[PDB]
Amino acid sequence: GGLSQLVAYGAQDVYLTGNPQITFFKTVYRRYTNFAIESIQQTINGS
Amino acid sequence: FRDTASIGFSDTHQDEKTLRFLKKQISQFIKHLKEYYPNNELTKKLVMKYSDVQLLPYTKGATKDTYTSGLFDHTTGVIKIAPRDGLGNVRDEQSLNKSICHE
Repeated sequence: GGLSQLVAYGAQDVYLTGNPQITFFKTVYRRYTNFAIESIQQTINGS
Repeated sequence: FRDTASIGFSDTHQDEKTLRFLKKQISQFIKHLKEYYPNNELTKKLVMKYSDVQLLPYTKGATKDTYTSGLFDHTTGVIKIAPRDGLGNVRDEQSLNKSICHE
């Protein structure tokens, strides 16, 4: 299974996973300012 | 938030008095035949045409708030040491609340 791929690690992978910087499995989302959106109708002048 | 400080009525410099105002000027001045006073003293007549104002204040401080510029809003793969931004998914509010509710 998948373990057989993890072990297939070589010098070449130094540019992919060696000295790792990130992961993909623990997303950290950003907190953001409180806001809300309201749809409002405008008055049209003229004819 | 329209930013219109205007009164919007004819009261700023309209001078809504009657014709009796011309007699009041003779009360402000000292005369009986004013047809020769403004032809000579125009500065005093300009001094008797000035409005009295009242100013208005308000103040609110400032909002020093950093953390802006949210362009890329898709997602962001966490760094290797994820347990530096990982314990931020729930702040200390919903972490201290669950401990206070134990009593």
